[PDB]
Amino acid sequence: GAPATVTEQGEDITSKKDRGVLKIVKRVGNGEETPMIGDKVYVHYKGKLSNGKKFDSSHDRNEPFVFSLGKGQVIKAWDIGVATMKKGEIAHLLIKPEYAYGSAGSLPKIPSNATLFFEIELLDFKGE
Ligand SMILES: COc1cc2cc(OC)c1OC[C@H](O)[C@@H](O)CCOC(=O)[C@@H]1CCCCN1C(=O)[C@H]2C1CCCCC1
Repeated sequence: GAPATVTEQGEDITSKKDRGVLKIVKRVGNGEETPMIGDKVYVHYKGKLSNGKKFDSSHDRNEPFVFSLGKGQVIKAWDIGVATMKKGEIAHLLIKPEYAYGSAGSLPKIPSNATLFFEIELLDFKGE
């Protein structure tokens, strides 16, 4: 499946190279620009727990997920992984707990020490 493909062929995009955030680009975007910290970012996403017990998509809310990059409003792995994307790009991220909800989890939504998977599409980003 998609998460196993990410384990085996995905790029380690963490600074510490501890494989905590792995990425495959699944649809290439356009332009050279990727978002800077502080930029307003609009995405669609699907996500799941590696235990298969919970799934979440922006399309449920019928509308883009909007957030300010690097402003600690999402998990570390998103600040790291969305910053690497181009406008129009679809990527797959597989994320160890240290870059998500940690040992404590976000009980009981996110269990303790959960690995997470997302499919993210970067729709647009604007200057603060
Ligand atoms: C722990 O709580 C949540 C987790 C997620 C979705 C939630 O609501 C839509 C949610 O509760 C509201 C909270 O406001 C979130 O924003 C926290 C930040 O969320 C993120 O940082 C990450 C990345 C941005 C998209 C949402 N995502 C999540 O962790 C989802 C998870 C994904 C795994 C499967 C369960 C939902």
